[PDB]
This record gives sequence, structure tokens and C-alpha cells, in this order.
Amino acid sequence: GRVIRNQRKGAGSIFTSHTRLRQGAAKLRTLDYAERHGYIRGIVKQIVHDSGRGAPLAKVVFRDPYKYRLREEIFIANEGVHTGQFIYAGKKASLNVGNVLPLGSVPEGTIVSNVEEKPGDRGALARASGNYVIIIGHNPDENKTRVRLPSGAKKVISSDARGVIGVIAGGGRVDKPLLKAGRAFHKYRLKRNSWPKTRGVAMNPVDHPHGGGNHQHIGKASTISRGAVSGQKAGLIAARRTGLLRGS
Amino acid sequence: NPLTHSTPKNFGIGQAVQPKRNLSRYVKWPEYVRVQRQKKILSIRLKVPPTIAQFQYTLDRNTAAETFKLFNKYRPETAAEKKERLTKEAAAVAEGKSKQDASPKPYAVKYGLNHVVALIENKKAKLVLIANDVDPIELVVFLPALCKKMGVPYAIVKGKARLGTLVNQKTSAVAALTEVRAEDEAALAKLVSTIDANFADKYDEVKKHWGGGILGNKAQAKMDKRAKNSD
Amino acid sequence: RPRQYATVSKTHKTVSRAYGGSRCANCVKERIIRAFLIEEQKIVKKVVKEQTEAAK
Amino acid sequence: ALKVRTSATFRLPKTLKLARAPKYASKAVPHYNRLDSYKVIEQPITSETAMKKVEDGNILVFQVSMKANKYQIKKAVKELYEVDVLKVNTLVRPNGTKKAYVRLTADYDALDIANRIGYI
RNA sequence: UUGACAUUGUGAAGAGAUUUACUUAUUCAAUGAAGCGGAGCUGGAAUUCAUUUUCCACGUUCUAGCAUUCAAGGUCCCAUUCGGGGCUGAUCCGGGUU
RNA sequence: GCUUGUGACGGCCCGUGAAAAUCCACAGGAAGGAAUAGUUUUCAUGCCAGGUCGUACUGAUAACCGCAGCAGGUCUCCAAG
RNA sequence: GAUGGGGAAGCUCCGUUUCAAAGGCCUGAAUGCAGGCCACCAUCGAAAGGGAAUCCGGUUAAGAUUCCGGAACCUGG
Ligand SMILES: NC[C@@H]1O[C@H](O[C@H]2[C@@H](O)[C@H](O[C@@H]3[C@@H](O)[C@H](N)C[C@H](N)[C@H]3O[C@H]3O[C@H](CO)[C@@H](O)[C@H](O)[C@H]3N)O[C@@H]2CO)[C@H](N)[C@@H](O)[C@@H]1O
Ligand SMILES: NC[C@@H]1O[C@H](O[C@H]2[C@@H](O)[C@H](O[C@@H]3[C@@H](O)[C@H](N)C[C@H](N)[C@H]3O[C@H]3O[C@H](CO)[C@@H](O)[C@H](O)[C@H]3N)O[C@@H]2CO)[C@H](N)[C@@H](O)[C@@H]1O
Ligand SMILES: NC[C@@H]1O[C@H](O[C@H]2[C@@H](O)[C@H](O[C@@H]3[C@@H](O)[C@H](N)C[C@H](N)[C@H]3O[C@H]3O[C@H](CO)[C@@H](O)[C@H](O)[C@H]3N)O[C@@H]2CO)[C@H](N)[C@@H](O)[C@@H]1O
Ligand SMILES: [Mg+2]
Ligand SMILES: [Mg+2]
Ligand SMILES: [Mg+2]
Ligand SMILES: [Mg+2]
Ligand SMILES: [Mg+2]
Ligand SMILES: [Mg+2]
Ligand SMILES: [Mg+2]
Ligand SMILES: [Mg+2]
Ligand SMILES: [Mg+2]
Ligand SMILES: [Mg+2]
Ligand SMILES: [Mg+2]
Ligand SMILES: [Mg+2]
Ligand SMILES: [Mg+2]
Ligand SMILES: [Mg+2]
Ligand SMILES: [Mg+2]
Ligand SMILES: [Mg+2]
Ligand SMILES: [Mg+2]
Ligand SMILES: [Mg+2]
Ligand SMILES: [Mg+2]
Ligand SMILES: [Mg+2]
Ligand SMILES: [Mg+2]
Ligand SMILES: [Mg+2]
Ligand SMILES: [Mg+2]
Ligand SMILES: [Mg+2]
Ligand SMILES: [Mg+2]
Ligand SMILES: [Mg+2]
Ligand SMILES: [Mg+2]
Ligand SMILES: [Mg+2]
Ligand SMILES: [Mg+2]
Ligand SMILES: [Mg+2]
Ligand SMILES: [Mg+2]
Ligand SMILES: [Mg+2]
Ligand SMILES: [Mg+2]
Ligand SMILES: [Mg+2]
Ligand SMILES: [Mg+2]
Ligand SMILES: [Mg+2]
Ligand SMILES: [Mg+2]
Ligand SMILES: [Mg+2]
Repeated sequence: GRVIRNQRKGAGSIFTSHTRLRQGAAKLRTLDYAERHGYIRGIVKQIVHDSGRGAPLAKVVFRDPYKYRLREEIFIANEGVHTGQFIYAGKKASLNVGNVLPLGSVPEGTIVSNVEEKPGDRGALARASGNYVIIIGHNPDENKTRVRLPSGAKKVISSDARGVIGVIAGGGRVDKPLLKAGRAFHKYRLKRNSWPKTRGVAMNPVDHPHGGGNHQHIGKASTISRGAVSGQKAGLIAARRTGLLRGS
Repeated sequence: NPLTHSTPKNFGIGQAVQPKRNLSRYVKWPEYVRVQRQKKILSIRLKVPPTIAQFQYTLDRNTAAETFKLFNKYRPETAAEKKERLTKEAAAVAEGKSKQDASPKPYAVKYGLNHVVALIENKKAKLVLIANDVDPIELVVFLPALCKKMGVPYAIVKGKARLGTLVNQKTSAVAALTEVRAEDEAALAKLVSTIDANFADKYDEVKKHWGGGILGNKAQAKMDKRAKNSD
Repeated sequence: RPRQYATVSKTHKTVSRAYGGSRCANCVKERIIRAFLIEEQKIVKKVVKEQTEAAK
Repeated sequence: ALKVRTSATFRLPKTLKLARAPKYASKAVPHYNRLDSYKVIEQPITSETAMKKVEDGNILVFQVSMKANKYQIKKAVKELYEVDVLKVNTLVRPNGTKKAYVRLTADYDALDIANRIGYI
């Protein structure tokens, strides 16, 4: 046989991300004396669009605590954050949209974005346009909150971990139908080259396990094991069950 | 005075860029610096076996500097000191004076390892000085168990390099004398009996007990304030 | 063009005011004012919160 | 005791960096001056065209060391033929030899000095 | 992928004819390795074996300013024509960067 | 009217449309600073110098590729009635 | 794509600010000590990208925004 398409992607080459026109990385401010004890103030200087990301970025200046200089940060704008507003950052900071706080420092029910999985990693969960995570409870022991992630699975993280108050801008972006091949073409021109996608059942047997011909059919179960080997994994991979669900 | 004003800076979160402070604890140190500090701590933690931990019992500078002062009048023959005794006595005795009798019998501090051990094996020395800092530590540790069984009184001392300046060199490890001066018989057996106190006879107690432990600062105040306060 | 500015007299590269180049006019005007209003209200906030410090 | 570390960023201390005391030279004798003035200007270019430039343009056309820049040329042109050199334009002929167009100032006649070198 | 053996140290219970101590190996994360760990200053109630008696606070939030010169002030030395040094300003103690 | 540049604008995106060298400017106040004088070289004028390699010509039904002076292939500027 | 480095029997592989003690400016006292700031970072990579600055007229068998005549400009002293 050949090396199927989904193997060739881990070598980089063609399949690397298209990064040129991006803003910087979107990261919180470093977790320091400022945010850990008091709070800090900075102006969101502009929000702005980041290529291949559908979730506008907010550029927040801060004043360097330990030297006289300005320090710019790249935050993911939270829907209602606005140019000129004052962002407050720390455990003593208030509860308001745009502010970044420790998680134990909010009451349960609070909704938050860009939330760190462990303290000071400068944010992971709910970065995408229109995402949020709700704090479902706290702990006396071991600085633990517990939160429900956008996937719906609840995960228990450190009450010292941060997150910014709100839910990311960029709204209902996926409601609008792509409507055209070209609209999906430019979608991925600025992201990575996964598009368009040729169907494995349409290839020859050399190119894909599906590629058996003479009719177009997969010919053996489309559900592959987890212990399967690189080059056999195509189709429904760990699939627990299959078919149309209708599960609300 | 009142052409001026008193304008205190707020030096607190949100204002007034912090003043220079002593970061000497926070400094990111060169790698070699890190290890030598961290090699200590590693040896400070864990559990030291008895025969290794039998050191760190050292001689207080009181007994030390006085012991050293005894040894310090016994310095072995030096560079120019060997020019005199040789080119004179090897001349004056050449065809003339008596063989080996033309120069006086010496008294010195008798240095080197296989030197010192062979003595202690043959019971020809009285006071031994074994320095605490020797890498490898195996070059020594057998002696305190050997010096007891051979009945030679010994002293674990500071200054592997301190014992060296006594002997003219940079470093020493073992330094032990043998004969001494007929007058100094007092101090030696005064040293022997007060040095037999800490490490000679008390040594068999040092063995039974091990060493190690030392949770260190942040872990100490954690266990104290846990069990010993409230928990 | 950028390097031509090292060939030109300084009475081009600026005008006469605080922030002669850089920020313009109404923005330097708004600069002054907004400073003064917060500096005042600072004093006001120190004292009104130093009086509820005192008599209680 | 202690010391005040004002910064937590460590840096390599400065150190004397002694000068060099060789003890045996390198070379036996320094190289004599390669590319001297009798090298630089190599030979005249006497072609009928360059010739017409002598009796009109007040320019002396010379083959030159490929290694000789416009300074070396002008210095060695002055030194050898004892004249003031206005300007110097050098190309490299197709054959891989440099041709220099050396203009003499108003104070001199290029045709005179030409057949003072004995070509005319 | 699963088991074993070795990297592999220190502890405690409670079970058969397995749950969880500790940090120094090793593993991850952050930093231009700044503010950790313990104790103390001052302010309020704890309150009456009128104290050792614990808890609490202990610099920034109407504003699209400003924030840098080992710090002004205060308090000591020097002969100080002019600048010059110590400590305070900014508690202490450990050097375990978090 | 043609080509073309510029001024003011309108629309398009789940596409919002390089980087660095370089140059000027501001805030700041370290500093030097005059009277029988000391100040400024971002105002005018005046002095000297600027190396090295390339530079021809074809660029195509003959100068490149395609065994060739091959009906093929090979990026671009100017454009009259 | 070197460098502390970490792989690989090795030819070599990874890495480009990383688990590194990674410096080079301006001033005074003809040159060292005393000042002092500042310090994440070799280099290669565009004859269509960025970019200091020239024009006209004349001239050859064959070169010219290059030569000549005239008029300029830019960088560096
Ligand atoms: N991925 C590119 C990013 O560019 C960013 O830089 C942003 C700005 O600093 C930069 O702005 C440039 C400016 O540098 C340059 N000196 C002048 C230029 N007109 C500006 O351009 C920008 O602003 C103008 C006016 O609003 C717009 O017309 C233009 O479309 C826009 N790109 O353009 C970016 C915004 O478009 C950051 N350097 C960084 O996040 C990253 O490198
Ligand atoms: N159009 C906006 C919304 O899009 C979603 O609908 C889409 C998805 O729900 C559904 O699944 C798509 C999947 O087909 C497509 N190949 C990839 C996409 N990520 C999937 O979406 C799915 O996974 C994402 C996470 O990846 C989950 O957050 C989401 O709940 C889930 N439905 O495919 C639908 C389109 O074919 C909403 N479920 C739907 O109610 C609504 O139309
Ligand atoms: N932008 C201000 C106006 O620009 C006008 O001229 C502008 C327009 O002709 C043209 O601007 C177009 C605009 O027409 C059109 N409707 C929107 C488009 N984005 C603009 O383009 C401009 O901005 C984009 C960034 O979005 C830049 O990447 C691009 O280089 C820039 N020309 O480019 C010019 C420079 O921006 C006039 N000068 C005047 O009316 C006024 O100054
Ligand atoms: Mg194959
Ligand atoms: Mg990439
Ligand atoms: Mg494609
Ligand atoms: Mg599809
Ligand atoms: Mg398809
Ligand atoms: Mg087929
Ligand atoms: Mg197959
Ligand atoms: Mg098939
Ligand atoms: Mg078929
Ligand atoms: Mg068929
Ligand atoms: Mg079909
Ligand atoms: Mg089918
Ligand atoms: Mg199969
Ligand atoms: Mg014991
Ligand atoms: Mg002006
Ligand atoms: Mg040339
Ligand atoms: Mg020729
Ligand atoms: Mg295994
Ligand atoms: Mg097991
Ligand atoms: Mg085990
Ligand atoms: Mg017409
Ligand atoms: Mg684009
Ligand atoms: Mg300017
Ligand atoms: Mg100014
Ligand atoms: Mg030409
Ligand atoms: Mg030509
Ligand atoms: Mg043509
Ligand atoms: Mg042809
Ligand atoms: Mg051909
Ligand atoms: Mg044709
Ligand atoms: Mg053709
Ligand atoms: Mg074509
Ligand atoms: Mg490489
Ligand atoms: Mg590294
Ligand atoms: Mg020097
Ligand atoms: Mg170019
Ligand atoms: Mg021509
Ligand atoms: Mg001319």
C-alpha cells in the first residue's frame, strides 16, 4: 500500500498552520505579585481581528510594576469589552465583564472565559468565539473550584487559576451558511490546508483502507478500534455508538 | 527645609514602580552554583548512614586551635630549611663527621594517607587528624573505625586545607604526629584524654545512631504548625 | 519620506505646543483637562475618606 | 555577611583579557609590498580608440592590476608619471583585465605625457 | 497495551488462606527565576484565671491623563567654596525562584 | 476621448488584507550654561571626499529550452488615425 | 543555519532561544582604573518586497541616467 493522507499530516510540510498575518499569541498577563495579592489596571487599547480566528482580540496595555515602561497584552475580547475601558486583574479585582480573576474568588454560577487549567499557564479553556465556562462550586480543601466546560464535561481545577469575566465575542458565527465553495476556500486559506477533502472510499486501495473500488463502498466495519495502528485509523475511531441520535 | 516638600511614594500595587530590593535569594544562579548548594541539601535530606554521618561531629575551634597550636610548632622541614640541614651536614660530615649522626634527630607532623594509615596499623602514632571534607569520603571513613580498633586516638577536624597549611601544602586530609617533644608530653595526653571524649570512646555511640532527616525550612514550619499547633 | 526628515529644519517637524508633533490639538487640549479633573477629585477623595476615618 | 543583588539576572563577570606576547613571530620577514605602484598600473592601452581619447579627452588609458582599486590607481598614476589625476573610471575588459580611464587635470597635456612615456 | 524486574527512597493504619503520610530522585508548568515561608508593627472587636485570648483589616475602581534619574522628607558623619558617605524612607528572620 | 496619477468617497468578507533595516518626533530634566561677556553647527554660506562587482548584444518563426537557423515552449513595460 | 547543549556505533540527528556565567556602547579620570546606563540573542535568505541621493543636451563603427558640456542632489567627514 501507500501512506494514507491522515499519516502525512504529522510531518508538517504542507499541513503546518498559516500564521503570517496573525496577531501575537493570545495569552493572559503573567501571574505575578500584582494579580496574586491585589489587582492591576490597564486600558484595553483596541480590539481587532486575528486571521483564521473567529474571536476578536483585545489589546490591553499595562504599566510595568517593576520598571517604568508600558507592557501590552493580547486578550480575547469578551463581548462587551470595549476600546478605552479599564480592565482590572487580580484576586482583589471586582466582578465585572472584562476583568480576570481567580476562580475561587467568584461565586458559583459565575461565567468566565480563557480560564487556566492550572495556575499561571495563561489560559486554555473556552477561548473560541462564543464560549464560556460556568463555575458550579467551590471547596474549603485544596483551593478547588469545579466548573462545567463548553463540551459539557465538568472539571475540577485550582481556585487560584484565572479567567476573564464574560463570554467571547464573535457571536453566532457558525449560524451563517458557508453557501459557497469559495467561502470555505478562504476559510482555510488563512488557517491550514485540510480543505477540500477527498473521500477515502473514492480513492484506490493503495491510498486508503476505504479505497476498495468496483462500487463505492467501505466493505468492512467503518468503526475502527482504539488499539488500531497508524494507517488503519480512518472513519469512526473510538466510536462508542453510531447513527443518528437525537439526544437534546 | 521649606523651599522643599515631603513627597512619599506609594510603593504599592497599582502605582509607584517598586524600589530596588535584595533579590539575592531569587537570583537565577549559574548551574555549577546550583549543584554545589543542592548537593549539600540532598545530603542534608535523605538519611545518612552512621559511618558517613559519624563526621559533622567536628572539633570546636577552642580545642581545634589549641590542638593545631601543638601541631603547629612541629612543622616538617621546609624548602630553605632543607638547604641548611643538607648542604651543611652533607658537607661537614662528607669525609669528616659521623654518618646520620651529624644532623639532629627530627620531630615533625608526618603527613600523607598511606603514610598515616600504615602507622595506625603498626601502632606508631598517637594523635590523628581526619578532615571532614574529602571527596571521595571513602578515602577516610574507614579510619575512625580503624583508629579505634588499633587504639590510636583520633580527631575529626575542620579544614582539609587547614591541616595542609600546617604541612606546607594547600591540602592535607590526614595529619598525624608520632614522637613529640619530651616537654610536650603533658599537652598530648591532655589532648588525648579530652579528644577521647568526643570521638574515641563516644564513637561506639555515634555508630548506633544514624543521621539525616532535616525537613528543611518550608517543610519544617509546615509540620510544626500542623501537628504541634493544630491538626 | 522618512529619512528626508533628517534633512529638514525643526520648524517643520513640529508646531508650538505641548506635544508639538505626536498628539494633535484637541487631543492635547483634552489631555490637559482630564488630568486636572482627576488630580482635583484625588484630593477630594483623600479628604472625604480621611474624615470618615477621623470622627468614628 | 551578604551582598545586595539588585537584579536576579546573573551575568558573566568581566575579566582581564591579556594582550598577546608571541615569543616567536609568525612570519620570518614581513611580506614586501605586494601590489606596489609598479604593479598597480600594469601597461598602457594603445588601441586606436583609446588613443583618440588621449589627444582629445586628456585621459590616459592603462591596463591595471585586477587587484587595484581606484585609489591605488590614482596614487600610483601620480607617483609614476608625476601628474595630477582629475578622476578615474575603471571597467574590466572581456579578457579579465582591468582597464582604467585616468583623466589628467587642466594643468597637464595628456598627449605630451603620453609620448613622454613613448607611445604616440 | 498488560504484568514483572530495575530506576526506588521515607512513614502509618485497617484487611487476606487493600486505603494515604512525607521531599530529596524523577515528571509537568511560569518567570527579564520580585516579593515566597515563619515571626513581629500598628487599628478594631475577642473580654474579665482583667494575659497571651484568639479572630479581622492592614497602600490602586466615576474619567481613553500623569507615573522613569541609587527618592523626596527626616535623621547622623566630612571642613562641606560643591558637593560628598551611613542609616531611615521601604519591619524581621531563613537564602527552598514561584 | 485614451493611458495614467491624485483628491474626495461607497461597497465586499466565518478572507479584514507582510516583516525588518532605517528616519524624524514627543514626554522627561541629567546636564552645561552671559556681560565687556558665552550660547547655539536642525538658519544661511563656504572646504574635502565617496571604494568594490555588474554595464556589450539577442530576448526569439535564428542569439534561451526543445539533438537544429524546429509552425512548439518561456515572466514584463510603452501603444497613433 | 552555527553556538551551551541533548540524541545516534557513526556518517551525523534535533534545537535557534532554548535547563548556558552568551555583552558593547557613551563619558571623564593617552589610558588604565572609577563612572554609569542598556542587554533574549551569530548568520544566510529578494538584480519583481523595504531602500540615502541626477537630470537635460551633445557624443561612438560599436558604451553611456556611467563618457563630455551644463545644472543639481545625497551620505560622510
Ligand atoms: N501579524 C502582524 C501584526 O501586526 C501588528 O501591528 C499592527 C500595527 O502596529 C500596524 O500598523 C501599521 C503601522 O505599523 C505603520 N507604521 C503605519 C500603518 N498605516 C499601520 O497599518 C495599520 O493601520 C492603518 C491605519 O489604521 C490601516 O490602514 C492598515 O490597514 C493597518 N494594517 O499594523 C498592525 C495592525 O494592522 C503587530 N505588530 C503584531 O500583532 C503583529 O506583527
Ligand atoms: N448552525 C449553528 C449550529 O451548528 C451546530 O450544528 C452542527 C454540529 O452540531 C454538528 O456537528 C459538527 C460536525 O458535523 C462537524 N463535522 C464538526 C463540528 N465541530 C461538529 O459540532 C459538534 O462538535 C462540536 C465540537 O467540535 C460541539 O461543540 C458541538 O456541540 C457538536 N454538535 O454538525 C452540525 C452541522 O452539520 C448546532 N448543533 C446546530 O444546532 C446549529 O445549526
Ligand atoms: N481613509 C481616509 C480617507 O482615505 C481616502 O483614500 C483611501 C481610499 O481611496 C482607499 O481606502 C480604501 C477604502 O476606499 C475602502 N472603502 C476600504 C479599504 N479598507 C480602504 O483601504 C485602505 O485600508 C486598508 C485596510 O482596511 C489598507 O490595507 C489599504 O492599504 C488602504 N488603502 O485608500 C486610501 C487610503 O486609505 C482619501 N485619502 C480621503 O477620503 C481620506 O483620507
Ligand atoms: Mg506504503
Ligand atoms: Mg507555523
Ligand atoms: Mg488544496
Ligand atoms: Mg465533508
Ligand atoms: Mg469529500
Ligand atoms: Mg477509483
Ligand atoms: Mg490498504
Ligand atoms: Mg473499498
Ligand atoms: Mg470504482
Ligand atoms: Mg470501475
Ligand atoms: Mg456512493
Ligand atoms: Mg458509499
Ligand atoms: Mg480493515
Ligand atoms: Mg539508631
Ligand atoms: Mg510647524
Ligand atoms: Mg564599476
Ligand atoms: Mg579587449
Ligand atoms: Mg510496561
Ligand atoms: Mg502494578
Ligand atoms: Mg516498586
Ligand atoms: Mg473623443
Ligand atoms: Mg488575506
Ligand atoms: Mg516626524
Ligand atoms: Mg521636549
Ligand atoms: Mg551600457
Ligand atoms: Mg544596454
Ligand atoms: Mg524585443
Ligand atoms: Mg522556433
Ligand atoms: Mg537552442
Ligand atoms: Mg502560430
Ligand atoms: Mg515559438
Ligand atoms: Mg503565455
Ligand atoms: Mg541546524
Ligand atoms: Mg535549553
Ligand atoms: Mg582594559
Ligand atoms: Mg529591491
Ligand atoms: Mg546601445
Ligand atoms: Mg558631467
